[PDB]
Amino acid sequence: GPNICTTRGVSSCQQCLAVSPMCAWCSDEALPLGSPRCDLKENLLKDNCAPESIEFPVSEARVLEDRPLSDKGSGDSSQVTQVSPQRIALRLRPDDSKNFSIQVRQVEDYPVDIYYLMDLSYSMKDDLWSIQNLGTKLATQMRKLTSNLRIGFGAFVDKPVSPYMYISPPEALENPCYDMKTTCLPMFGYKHVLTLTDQVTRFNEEVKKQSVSRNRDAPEGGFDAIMQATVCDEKIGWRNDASHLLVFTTDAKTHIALDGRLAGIVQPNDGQCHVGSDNHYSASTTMDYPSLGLMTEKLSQKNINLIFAVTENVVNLYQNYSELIPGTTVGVLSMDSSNVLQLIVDAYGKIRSKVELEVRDLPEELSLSFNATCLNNEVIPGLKSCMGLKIGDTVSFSIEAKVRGCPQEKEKSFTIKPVGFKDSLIVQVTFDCDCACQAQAEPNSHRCNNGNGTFECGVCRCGPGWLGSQCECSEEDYRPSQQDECSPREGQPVCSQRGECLCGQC
Amino acid sequence: LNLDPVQLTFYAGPNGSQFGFSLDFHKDSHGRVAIVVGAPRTLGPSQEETGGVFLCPWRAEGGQCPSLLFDLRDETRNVGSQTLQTFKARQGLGASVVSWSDVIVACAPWQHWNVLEKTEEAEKTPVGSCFLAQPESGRRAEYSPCRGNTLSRIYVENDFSWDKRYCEAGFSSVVTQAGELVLGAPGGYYFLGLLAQAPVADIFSSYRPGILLWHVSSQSLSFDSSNPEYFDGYWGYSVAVGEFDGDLNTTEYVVGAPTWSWTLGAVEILDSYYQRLHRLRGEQMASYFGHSVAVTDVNGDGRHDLLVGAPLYMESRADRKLAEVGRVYLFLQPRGPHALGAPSLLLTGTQLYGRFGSAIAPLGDLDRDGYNDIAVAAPYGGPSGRGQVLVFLGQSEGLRSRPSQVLDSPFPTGSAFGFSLRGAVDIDDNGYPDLIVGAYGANQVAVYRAQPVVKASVQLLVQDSLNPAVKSCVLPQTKTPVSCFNIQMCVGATGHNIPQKLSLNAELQLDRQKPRQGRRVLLLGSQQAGTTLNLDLGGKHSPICHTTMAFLRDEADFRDKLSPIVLSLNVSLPPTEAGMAPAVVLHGDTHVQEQTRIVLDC
Amino acid sequence: LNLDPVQLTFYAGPNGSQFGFSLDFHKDSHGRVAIVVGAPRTLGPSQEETGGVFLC
Ligand SMILES: *[C@@H]1O[C@H](CO)[C@@H](O[C@@H]2O[C@H](CO)[C@@H](O[C@@H]3O[C@H](CO)[C@@H](O)[C@H](O)[C@@H]3O)[C@H](O)[C@H]2NC(C)=O)[C@H](O)[C@H]1NC(C)=O
Ligand SMILES: *[C@@H]1O[C@H](CO)[C@@H](O)[C@H](O)[C@H]1NC(C)=O
Ligand SMILES: [Ca+2]
Ligand SMILES: [Ca+2]
Ligand SMILES: [Ca+2]
Ligand SMILES: [Ca+2]
Ligand SMILES: [Ca+2]
Ligand SMILES: [Ca+2]
Ligand SMILES: [Mg+2]
Repeated sequence: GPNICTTRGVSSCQQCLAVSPMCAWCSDEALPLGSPRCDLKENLLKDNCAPESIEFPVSEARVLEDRPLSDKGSGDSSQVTQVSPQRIALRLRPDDSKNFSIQVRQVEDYPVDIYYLMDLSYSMKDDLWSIQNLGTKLATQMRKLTSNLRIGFGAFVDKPVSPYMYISPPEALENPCYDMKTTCLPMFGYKHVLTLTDQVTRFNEEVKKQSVSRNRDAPEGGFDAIMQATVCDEKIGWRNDASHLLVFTTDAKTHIALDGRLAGIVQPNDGQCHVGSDNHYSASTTMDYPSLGLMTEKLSQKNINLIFAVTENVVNLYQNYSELIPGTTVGVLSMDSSNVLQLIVDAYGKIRSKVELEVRDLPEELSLSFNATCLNNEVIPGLKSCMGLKIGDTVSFSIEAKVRGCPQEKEKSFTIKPVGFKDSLIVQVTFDCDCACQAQAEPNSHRCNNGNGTFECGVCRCGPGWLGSQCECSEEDYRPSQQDECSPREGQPVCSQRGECLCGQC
Repeated sequence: LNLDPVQLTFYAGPNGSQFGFSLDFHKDSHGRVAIVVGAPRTLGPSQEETGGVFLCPWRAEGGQCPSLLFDLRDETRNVGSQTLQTFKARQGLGASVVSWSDVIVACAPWQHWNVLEKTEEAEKTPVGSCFLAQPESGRRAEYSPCRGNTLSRIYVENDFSWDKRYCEAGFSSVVTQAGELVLGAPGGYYFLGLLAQAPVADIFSSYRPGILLWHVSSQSLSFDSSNPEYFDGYWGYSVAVGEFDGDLNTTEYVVGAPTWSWTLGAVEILDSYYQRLHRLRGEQMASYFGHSVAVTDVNGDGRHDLLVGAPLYMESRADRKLAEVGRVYLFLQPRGPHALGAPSLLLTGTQLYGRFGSAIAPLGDLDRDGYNDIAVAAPYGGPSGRGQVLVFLGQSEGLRSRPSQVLDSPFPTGSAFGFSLRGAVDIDDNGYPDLIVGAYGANQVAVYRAQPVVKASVQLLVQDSLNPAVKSCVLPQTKTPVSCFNIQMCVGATGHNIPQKLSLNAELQLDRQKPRQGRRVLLLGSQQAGTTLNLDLGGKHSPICHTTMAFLRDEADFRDKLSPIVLSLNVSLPPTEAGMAPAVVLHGDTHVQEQTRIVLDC
Repeated sequence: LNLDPVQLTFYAGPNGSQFGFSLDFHKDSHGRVAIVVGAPRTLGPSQEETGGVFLC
């Protein structure tokens, strides 16, 4: 009928297929009337031109690597798979859309890494007295939910620089709480106290050896500690097999980026590990605070869930921070942190109660649409995250990719991944824009005036130099009156006296 | 738009001196313009980071500059019982340089100050100190409004009320037209922030060399507030002056509080008595809404307009939920001054972690069209992240939402190209404001000169619709008769300081819709439907229009008698790339289309 | 106010005079301008009382 492929001009394998995926190119060297080569497959198959020589790529999405979802991650965490499939090969012709599905299951007892980031400001001294025996009780409560728990510890106050640290008299540089007659320890930006380890006795031992320091202003250099803990895999000792938790305990506001200019610090924070051999942040005085964007990016890149265990005076503030960073939640710590164990347990439960998809290194051409199928068969379109899950539950996501145009690379790979987990799906999208017959070009097609036209795809590409049917029109347009005019059997006036009969238009 | 990116001026400072952190234009008495550049980490006399200010005279090649010799030396003066001390170590002399009339105010915000009374003291805190100078006469002076002699325990006794020990006054310095220096101390009143305003004449006339703690009699300071919102507001991070309340006698200050109300951010417009006329809240927390503030009348309606910067704004992209790019807000002041409300324009950056909005410089009227143009700098934007500056032109409604021009960093990565911006001053005196961009990472300043803007005008006249064969003037080189007519196109080039070598090019396309060599309408001469010819306007107030005789093909010859006959007149600059850089910018209408039809019985 | 008197452009005509009775600026379509001067008492077809116009 209409065959929008037939209109809009006909060039080669590229153009007809680029017009619409439904369009097909009948490269077979059949009758030109019988092989227009720019039409739908159904129309082309009727008029022959299809001795399996037709060009019509079919978009496909083959599962290259799939393993069944586990059900209990007690042993061989490396062999535990939470995302099915794991790697797919997708094929798309230009301006075509195709969808698939993924299954995400949170295992029953997954290994857990809890890192305790403690604000060692003076007002948090009482809290330090309710944490001494945190390791034993935390292990006791967590053993009901995991079997490979590993706890670490780090401390932070603020940058050891003038506007925040007392610098007079020189006795205050070694006891910033000298005037209140008590003894504190020198101001520190962030120090990594205990590496993540299973021995909770080590956690209870490193605590009771920590002392609080004193800072001037209410905001604390906290996000610097979060950044350094996140970006230091070797020092903190994160396992790339476990549920990474980073409990953030504080009672005041926090120093967002660009605040370091108050201390002469203008060099922006870069996501690098500067914690030296002494377990001290060695660039705290010569590097600005990290911004929310960079902190979020480094949290996602290292698969860390963030728990703001913050006191009641700042909770709303940090709550408003939680709705700026995926995979974070806020708990109401007490003045002396008398319930941080329950807070950590419930926060871990809530974190495991939500699954949110994240797309990584997605090419700009691809556009994704998500339909989340949670418990029962209800599917909510649009959103890529469904809540309400429990431990062991399984959820599914229907994901549609939609490429616009045709990238010249023809093969790009991106990642679909639930937030926090290491399990990921690698989608290798191959753009099948061109075709074999297009690659099989014959510019020296003797059939086309001794080879001045590229026989690429049955038709001959010769351009304005030879734009005739047989690549014979030595001059562009119909002005030269290309040889073998519309005059039937030749020797006839202007295509049977029809004036400009315009090739087949007579 | 017309800022030359090819020929730049490079002003260098000492290595690692942060030469370019802040900059301003100083006008010598003779009208000769110089650049004042702060280098807040220049080596002091005792091989220590103290600060410094360089007075770069304007040249073409550029290079090293002389420095203003301030007093880099710790001061100790015992006023009877007490012992006042000023520590000029890592003070940051040059973090805020502003030149007014013949004086230069170079502020060191991190200069420290202590008061040793017997055993007690007032704590060695940074109060800041602005250094005023007159390089043509040598008159030096200092201004430290936040210095105090109250002992530390007194503030503890009175809940740290009116605690001005951590002001860092000079963090952001502006000077009103009336000669009042206004300093934003973000850390004053225990990091609430304040404004310290004092006449420059009084500052010069109340300073005695040797006395460290004095009191300017006419200075005014902000008010400490018990409202929990202002806490840690950094109210004074950025400060600007403008007219926002009506009466031109009163001058109003625009002050940024980037962390106002729990890092939400705000900008306050308030009169000289520091009565808050209006408050412009932030939009997204931790975006630093108030980091940079500029005041200029972009829309030209005669009322000053406000430009706020949030370098850490995380936009809500479709693919990326929150990406840190930066955002500049444009607020337009209407009549009924206490009605400035929702933002009028929301410019947003592109590169991630580029900090779009770290510097908003009013450029004046760069294009010279009666509307004010600005420059917004992203020090880490650009595809390679080395730094970009985006020029936005003004228009009747807000200003252009796309960058007319984009300047890229000529320095290696990390140079912070764009951190400091300053413009609206004709450096070379060619009638067009220039721009100075300070990349302190490379310790250099780039000076961009605005080349002249040639405003073009096009008027292509085709008399009427014509008949295919009127059998008038014969086809060229033949007695064969055809239909003929005239094509006349007048092109004008009006602009300021245009050179005498201006020669545009007129592309005359005859019925461009049809393919060439066989068009429906050709020329009565060479028959080429497309004729591109040079038309010189090197100092001609009269547009020049070379009429051409055009031939029309036979009615039977041309078969599309229903398609419109559309002639194309395009104006382009000549290939100046063969020689030096293009000496002009051909902004304006340079491409028009004129349509006619085929008439009958005529 | 700024008309240069010390330097002038002098255009000659016929010895029969009248060269300058009326004149105007012929503005070429190309943008050029030339001075057209009518001399209404030049020679005729045969030494007759006629006019005549010059283009300078
Ligand atoms: C955390 O975020 C929430 C949601 O934005 C904040 O609550 C809302 O904060 C906005 C501030 O933009 C309030 O709007 C303003 O309220 C004031 C009165 O306080 C009014 O004078 C203004 O005209 C404007 O309407 C809004 O009322 C408020 N709503 C609720 C239900 O709280 C919250 O304050 C944030 N908490 C922080 C930053 O600690
Ligand atoms: C502004 O000051 C001038 C002083 O000459 C005065 O005449 C005028 O009335 C004032 N305008 C006001 C107060 O609106
Ligand atoms: Ca406490
Ligand atoms: Ca600090
Ligand atoms: Ca006013
Ligand atoms: Ca305005
Ligand atoms: Ca303008
Ligand atoms: Ca200039
Ligand atoms: Mg605290």
